[PDB]
Amino acid sequence: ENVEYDVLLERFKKILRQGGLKYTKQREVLLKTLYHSDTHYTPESLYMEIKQAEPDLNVGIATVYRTLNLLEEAEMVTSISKKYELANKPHHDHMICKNCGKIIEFENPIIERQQALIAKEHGFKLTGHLMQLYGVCGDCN
Amino acid sequence: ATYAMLIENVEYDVLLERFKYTKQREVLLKTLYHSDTHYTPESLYMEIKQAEPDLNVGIATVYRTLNLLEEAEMVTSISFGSAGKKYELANKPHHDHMICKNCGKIIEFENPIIERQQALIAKEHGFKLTGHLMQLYGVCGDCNNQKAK
Ligand SMILES: [Cl-]
Ligand SMILES: [Zn+2]
Ligand SMILES: [Zn+2]
Ligand SMILES: [Zn+2]
Ligand SMILES: [Zn+2]
Repeated sequence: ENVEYDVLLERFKKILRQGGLKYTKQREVLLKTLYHSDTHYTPESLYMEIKQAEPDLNVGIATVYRTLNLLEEAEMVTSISKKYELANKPHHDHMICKNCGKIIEFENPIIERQQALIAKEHGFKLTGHLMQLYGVCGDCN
Repeated sequence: ATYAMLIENVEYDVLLERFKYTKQREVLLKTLYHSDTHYTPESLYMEIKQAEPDLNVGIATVYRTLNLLEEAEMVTSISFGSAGKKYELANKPHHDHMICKNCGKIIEFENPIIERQQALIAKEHGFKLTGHLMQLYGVCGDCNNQKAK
């Protein structure tokens, strides 16, 4: 499965709940619609796309408006202005000891460059990634 | 580079979700994942007995669990000890994947330079590397500047 999405969803559900907006089916469609697309939305266009694709949601423009606002304040979305898209914050990678749970955070520039080469080579624009290494530390063996 | 640092262990999260009961069933799976050893049903019992007496997992629950966590695939049983079969979590090698977040197109890959770098990173920090996960996310050449397809 797409791990990036599950992390985005968890984080979305958390922002809603913390901000005291309900987590509903309408909001989940809304997050999916922003994740799976490559274009920027106004509240008006995001509402139309959702209304058009899932008519039985009875999505209203106010939920869309208020969610976008909550997401912007949480830095989950960026705004070009109106016009929004999910933020892609750069991040590091992790190595996890299977025994004691010690974690090493790292970023290896040679690996980062190869990932961009793999993407270029198959015509992908590279947008995100996840890397974890699992092992046993020196102390645990 | 290395950095001072809440992170989820994805291969574990997945293992647990595949396993899907009780607090006893959980401690067993956790014991197998967190140990750098091959257990017999007996050694596994004694280990949970040393560490979680209060939960009293019977030897029957141990055999039953291992059997069930076997006629699935989740554990491998190759080799013997005096006390019985030795068991290991299945740890198959795998390739890496790039996924288009629009059309779901999946490209499988394995780049030897990255795999050797991962070996170096483990070595530099004194770790023995036993597994890894690498997913790349992006927009394939067919999904540029488009909505959910
Ligand atoms: Cl007790
Ligand atoms: Zn990375
Ligand atoms: Zn350790
Ligand atoms: Zn790999
Ligand atoms: Zn695509």
